[PDB]
Amino acid sequence: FMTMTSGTGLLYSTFSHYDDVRPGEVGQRQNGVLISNGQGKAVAFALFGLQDRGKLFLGHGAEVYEGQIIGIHSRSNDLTVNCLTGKKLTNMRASGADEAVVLVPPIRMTLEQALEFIDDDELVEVTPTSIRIRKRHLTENDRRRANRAPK
Amino acid sequence: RMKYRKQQRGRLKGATKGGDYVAFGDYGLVALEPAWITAQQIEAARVAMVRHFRRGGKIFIRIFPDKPYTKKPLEVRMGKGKGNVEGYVAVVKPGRVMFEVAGVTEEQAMEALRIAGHKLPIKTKIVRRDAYDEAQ
Amino acid sequence: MKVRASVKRICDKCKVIRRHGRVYVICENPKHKQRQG
Amino acid sequence: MIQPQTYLEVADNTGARKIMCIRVLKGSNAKYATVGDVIVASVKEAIPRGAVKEGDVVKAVVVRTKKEVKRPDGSAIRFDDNAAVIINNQLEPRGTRVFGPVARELREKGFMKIVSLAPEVL
RNA sequence: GCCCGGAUAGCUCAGUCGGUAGAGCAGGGGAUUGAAAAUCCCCGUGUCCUUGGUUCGAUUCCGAGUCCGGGCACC
RNA sequence: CUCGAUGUCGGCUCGUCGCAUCCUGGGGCUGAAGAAGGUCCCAAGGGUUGGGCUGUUCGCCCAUUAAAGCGGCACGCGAGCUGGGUUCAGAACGUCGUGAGACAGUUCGGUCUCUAUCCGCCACGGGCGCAGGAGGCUUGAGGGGGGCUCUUCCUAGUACG
RNA sequence: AAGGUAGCGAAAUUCCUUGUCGGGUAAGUUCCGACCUGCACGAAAAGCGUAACGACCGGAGCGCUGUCUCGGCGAGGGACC
RNA sequence: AGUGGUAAAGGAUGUGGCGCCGCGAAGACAGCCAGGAGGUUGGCUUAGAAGCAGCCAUCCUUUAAAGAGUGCGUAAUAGC
Repeated sequence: FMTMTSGTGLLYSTFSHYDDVRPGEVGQRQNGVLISNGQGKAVAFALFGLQDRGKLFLGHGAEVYEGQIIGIHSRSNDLTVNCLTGKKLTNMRASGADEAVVLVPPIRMTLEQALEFIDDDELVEVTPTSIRIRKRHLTENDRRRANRAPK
Repeated sequence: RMKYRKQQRGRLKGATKGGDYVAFGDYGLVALEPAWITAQQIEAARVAMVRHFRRGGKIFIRIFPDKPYTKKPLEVRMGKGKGNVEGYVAVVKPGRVMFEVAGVTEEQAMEALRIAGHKLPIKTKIVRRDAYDEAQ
Repeated sequence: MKVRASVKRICDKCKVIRRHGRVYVICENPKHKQRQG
Repeated sequence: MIQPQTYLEVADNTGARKIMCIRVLKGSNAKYATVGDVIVASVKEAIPRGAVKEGDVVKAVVVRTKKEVKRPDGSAIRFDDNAAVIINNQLEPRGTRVFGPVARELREKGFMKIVSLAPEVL
């Protein structure tokens, strides 16, 4: 709101009567959030594959855990990729060519730039030297337990 | 593709002209400068068309998955019984009567073909019914 | 934008510009910078 | 005077007034942990207690032995090789340390603290 | 890096030359006991992993993703 | 063509061209505010670090870096080195073989020569000449050398907001 | 014909192998230690171990040193007149 | 165009050539002028369609001859 009217715009609220939420979802945010599939570390060979499917958060060896988000999806759907692994080493044989994929970094921040990123249940787990963001339900299969939609 | 329950292993190689022409619905795709064409590629077109066409009212056919192409080995050195069966397809060479319907009613069908074959694999042309044909 | 090929105009009224054997499509939308020469 | 691989001396909150640097922190083409410079290293020598450890920081260049040639044709050499360990920013490591004065240092400047800190005889 | 593989309920797991979805254990209701184990009937829960194609309809036959799959590699 | 003979690896040292250019810039494009990315066309100019382990080039890892490219030339280089290498006999076992002997299973050692003739390159001179015989100062067509780049600070957080 | 015991194991036998853990280490397919699903160990061509002794072969680390960051000048011998 | 002086898929208001289409001097097209007409005003959605928000509508009067409105759009609407 403050970004629409540019400060010059105030308006609060309260309630008129306990409803039922209607039938539609009030977001729910676009571009699904990229979640992890287990604790470990960021693997160049792991974050390289599905990298064009949106943006990334952490880097490498960045070793996060389950439920922790590590970027946003190119669409609205949500997934739980994985990699460390990054695999695999190594040789011989043999050589010499070739290839040497790189990778872009954050994309990091802010807080302040990641908090409002949530929507359903992505507690922005913060620390006295770090700031993470995971879903109310780490385990993937666990999330489906609460959804479970109709009827 | 489909060249099911064949009978033999392999053909041979040549090419030059044949007997495709008619019409058969008025939505036609005719080859012109080819030879054999992957049963697959073929299905490709099949798809292309099928999908474009609001995805329903049927197209028809034309050639067949006809012969068995062999690159034999995998990349060895050469002297195998020339065995190995591997890619099956059409053998159409002089601008052939390739026939595809649907009920597009238009340059819509056009497009369908356009891509289907533009794709497929050769210098080719398309049209409709131009000089009927009388049989016994 | 460019491409050693393609170009079948676009911006609904995207222009087929003849310039130096330069198959260059000109429009009113950067999205169409069609340089295929 | 300089070195890449190095058994150097320090005297800050050192694990031991000694660490081995890899190289020079300057213009990508090291070859000189030089007087009044800033570079990279890990520990070589021991460390009673101390929050230091057997890790690696970077830091700034003190002494040398093979010509401290100054702008004012001030000249000197100490039969000693050592610098002060840094914490990120540069902000030095320890509370104090065993050594003293002379241009080159302060001159590099960024480390006044080192500056007033190591003053007197030694 | 080519080459196969598994993806099915709460967790471990099969499918006429498609058209139907299952035991097991968790599990709550019993039969049972003196009460309980064990055992025997019953409930329930179904994304049949995401796409594109074939068909009247595909969990299944095909295309792609998907953890997953055994393997390729002297100058 | 080559078996009247063409030294195969790895590395060294001196490298030379190439662009599908990595850092460089010039750029239109953005889902481009700024910044920063990312998306193609132009252009090789210079530039295009140390170690670790591995006989391995490839590779994975440490530390940076503007950056730490792909590759052409018998995977450049023995008439210029190196020679761990895989590849003469040993002996080793692990493995086949009735065993003789064997395994592109492996592991320990394992006698790389070179007085240049030619054209070629690096230099330095002797000629004979650019129609008087001379001492010395020039101008260059044309050819050669070097054209990189950091980070900080300057206008810097008013551009975007 | 029974079907490998005891000890022993990724080893002068593990190709999947830079196996996996651990240690060493800024980093290590290197070796030491573990594990042991032993591509293909085993007692008599010995098996596990075993001090002293090896121009044994391999892995650390202190010491020292133009050896290495290029080396730089120097003397003696040919090279050259 | 330097094609001469190797190349395909395929792309195109290239160049020139057909053998063809628009000419209501009831004087043409790009360039021009002005009006861009009243029922056109839900059908849902109307927070808005009252052509310029989505599931089709295919009628009428009426003259510059008539847009069941091809298009810049938000809150309909209002303007091009």
